[PDB]
Amino acid sequence: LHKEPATLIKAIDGDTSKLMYKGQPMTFRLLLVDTPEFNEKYGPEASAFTKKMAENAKKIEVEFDKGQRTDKYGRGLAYIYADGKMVNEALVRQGLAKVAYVYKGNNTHEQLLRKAEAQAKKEKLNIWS
Ligand SMILES: Cc1cn([C@H]2C[C@H](OP(=O)(O)O)[C@@H](COP(=O)(O)O)O2)c(=O)[nH]c1=O
Ligand SMILES: [Ca+2]
Repeated sequence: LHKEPATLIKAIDGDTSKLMYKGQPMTFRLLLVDTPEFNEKYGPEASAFTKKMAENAKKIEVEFDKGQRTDKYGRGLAYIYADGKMVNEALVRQGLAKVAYVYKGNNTHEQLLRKAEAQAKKEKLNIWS
């Protein structure tokens, strides 16, 4: 997999953000994770965490997996990095997302994220509390 450039346009919620990619606006949905909706418990915390991580980053990068790059809603599906730190992983490690939506052929970082979820759960963090 390869990291490609993007810039933040606007935060949206815990697991979606609006980025400019190849000079086009796109909503990106983070691969392999599920955050609570804003209206749900920890939903506000997950939105805040993703907004802060993206807005503070000097460098945002998109990394597509091997399989589908856009979902049925036209959202880009990717791993998103902020100054080299994967936002998908960081949410799960903090207990602000669960590993979820693991489809065959877009699951390169599944085991990395499951390890982070196990550690968040052992710490009883947030969703696991
Ligand atoms: C994360 C992800 C979601 N989706 C679709 C599945 C779900 O369909 P439904 O909308 O029919 O439930 C929806 C979940 O996204 P959200 O969690 O953003 O709502 O996004 C994919 O198709 N591929 C993916 O990799
Ligand atoms: Ca969600």
